Amino acid sequence: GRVIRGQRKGAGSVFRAHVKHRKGAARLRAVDFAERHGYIKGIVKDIIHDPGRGAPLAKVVFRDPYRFKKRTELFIAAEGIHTGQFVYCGKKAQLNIGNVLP
Amino acid sequence: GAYKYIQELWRKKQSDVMRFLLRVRCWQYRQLSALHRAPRPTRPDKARRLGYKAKQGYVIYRIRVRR
Amino acid sequence: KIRTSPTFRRPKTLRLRRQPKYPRKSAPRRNKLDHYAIIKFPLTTESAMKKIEDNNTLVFIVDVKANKHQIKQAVKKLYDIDVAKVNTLIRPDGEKKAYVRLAPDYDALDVANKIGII
Amino acid sequence: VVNPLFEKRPKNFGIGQDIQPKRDLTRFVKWPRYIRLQRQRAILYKRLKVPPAINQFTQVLDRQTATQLLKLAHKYRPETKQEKKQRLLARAEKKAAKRPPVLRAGVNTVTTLVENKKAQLVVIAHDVDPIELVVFLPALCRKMGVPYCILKGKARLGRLVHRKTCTTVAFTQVNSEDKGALAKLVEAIRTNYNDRYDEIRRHWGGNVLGPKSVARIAKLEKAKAKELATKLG
Amino acid sequence: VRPKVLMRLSKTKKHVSRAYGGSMCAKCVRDRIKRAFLIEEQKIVVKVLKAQAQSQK
RNA sequence: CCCGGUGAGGCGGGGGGGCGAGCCGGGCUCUCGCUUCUGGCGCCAAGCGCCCGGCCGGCCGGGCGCGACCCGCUCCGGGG
RNA sequence: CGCCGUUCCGAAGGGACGGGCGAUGGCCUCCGUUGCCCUCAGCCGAUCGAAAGGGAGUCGGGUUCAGAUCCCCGAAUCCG
Ligand SMILES: [Mg+2]
Ligand SMILES: [Mg+2]
Ligand SMILES: [Mg+2]
Ligand SMILES: [Mg+2]
Repeated sequence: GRVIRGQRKGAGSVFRAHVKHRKGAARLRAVDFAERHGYIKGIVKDIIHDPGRGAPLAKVVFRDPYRFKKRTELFIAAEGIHTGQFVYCGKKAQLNIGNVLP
Repeated sequence: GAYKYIQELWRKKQSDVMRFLLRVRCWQYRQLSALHRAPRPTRPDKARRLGYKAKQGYVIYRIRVRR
Repeated sequence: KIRTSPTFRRPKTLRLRRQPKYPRKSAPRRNKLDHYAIIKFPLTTESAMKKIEDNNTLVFIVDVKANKHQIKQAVKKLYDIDVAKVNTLIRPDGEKKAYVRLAPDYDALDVANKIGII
Repeated sequence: VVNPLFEKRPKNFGIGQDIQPKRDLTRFVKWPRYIRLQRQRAILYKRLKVPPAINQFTQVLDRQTATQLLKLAHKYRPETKQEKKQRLLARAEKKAAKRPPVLRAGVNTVTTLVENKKAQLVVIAHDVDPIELVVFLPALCRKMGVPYCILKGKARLGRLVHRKTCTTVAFTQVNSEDKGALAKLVEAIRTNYNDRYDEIRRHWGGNVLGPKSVARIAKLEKAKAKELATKLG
Repeated sequence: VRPKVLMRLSKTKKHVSRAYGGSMCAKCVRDRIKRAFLIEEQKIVVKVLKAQAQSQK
């Protein structure tokens, strides 16, 4: 016999993901001192459609606690969050929709 | 005649002393690259009876091969 | 004294310039694209004559490796004239043709007689 | 007189607030692989169980004994290349118109001298690597009754013999004026090393957990002790 | 104009005579001055009560 | 030995300070480490202490420390 | 022979306004250049990949047997 279609999927080739127009990987913040002890504030800049994904993605912006920079995070958009909203991530963030807590 | 004691010592590979040295050295050798220039022979007596001489032009290389 | 950065980077170390004990080549190689090499011979076709008479232009076959700056400097030195610009094409047979235009104070028709073209 | 314009502008370094200062991150640096390797090897020698044959070398002379031992040895350094030429030339003129005592260097030369009982004092560097070169010498010297000591630094014994490094040196003879100094050093060295040999060779090393682990165990017990102490109050 | 054509234009053609001019609209520049001022005032209001409450405490 | 994260950025222990508890003003039980209203701003030190230099006590110009606690052996976690 | 792999087990920067020490020079006046030191420094991936994608800036008239937005005449423009 010959190799069946299921076998051929694992070799990549014409069976790889179509990631040309995706907006990046949707992740939480990288845990640091701020989230280990207190909280950090962030503002929701945009909610965007991600090709190939049913859920929208939120583009949250934080202040870098060690440098003069803005960090852009690509979160999964919890239902009910809006642009211009403040979200807070950390151990002492308050139990509100869109906040990131342990 | 230290090369005589070392030779006998490296025959007791299951002794507590040599087991400790082989174990930590294997660990250290495992954190390096599969080919690595060694500054000097780890076994000066074994090296020399295989022809090694402690003079310029002789070099040592440690090679890691999968078992 | 202290490290304000969690990164470790290779420190900059002195880099000496080369000081060879001997030169690898005993003598420099002679220039093989001098002025006499660049200009092979002048073109004498019907259209080259038109260039001389109407456009104050000399037409030369030149080394394919030569560039416009080289052609211009070679033309001036060989025939002691001034050059306004140079246009170049590579012919279908592989030769490079140079359309050299002379300064207005020069007469290509006169210069051609000096060269022997006319 | 103080300018009224000048003022304090303190920075608040709480979570949020102002950017953090450029403090010392030495502890959290990502070091090159070779640095991580030699440091993790020093932690293993503490963490693991080091046999007494290898661990005997952690016991060494104090600075004050090593200074005396090194000052006496400084008086018997082998003649350098330059000053041997002078000695040879001085012999040439001597021809036309004894061997003083000197240190014996090298694990191979010292081993033969110890076996022959021709050595009076053996000094062994503590950081020989591979350790197998000298891991047997303390036991050998003890068998032959040759007093031995362990000194900090194969490089210090290196400077004695005008070489980068030296595993071990041995006193074979001393001048009459220096016989008393050797007798004093031998006595102190003999008690610490040759006389305690029975306990030295049973004394394992290492087997010490890291500070965070030790604190974690100490805290866990202190809860029991305080709970035990609160049991009766 | 195209982005590389801005290189040969003078500055006056590329901005406006105002803070953030040529990068932020006037409408939102008015809003940041008010927000920056109004938010800074609330800090003093909060701070005074904190000290005043602490003063009693 | 393995896995995850990070530009390996504050880990462990102790010190020091604030809110409560409580025995007869001090010690402890023991907690906290200064950001939640607004679609702003936020680095490249203020201040203080101590030394040094240039010019004629006055002008000019630097260094160190605190500010920014101390000591530690695995970067931090999760497995093992 | 090589293959996998493309940031993943890497000491991956040969740079910069400024400042300090010398060595040299020139419209030697004072300004350059250079070497070292101090200080500062994310980009985190060598390189290749489109004559239809991105990509500053040329148009009119004349001219040949055969070429012209390329030659000549005239009038412009970008970049350095
Ligand atoms: Mg290319
Ligand atoms: Mg193209
Ligand atoms: Mg194109
Ligand atoms: Mg033109």
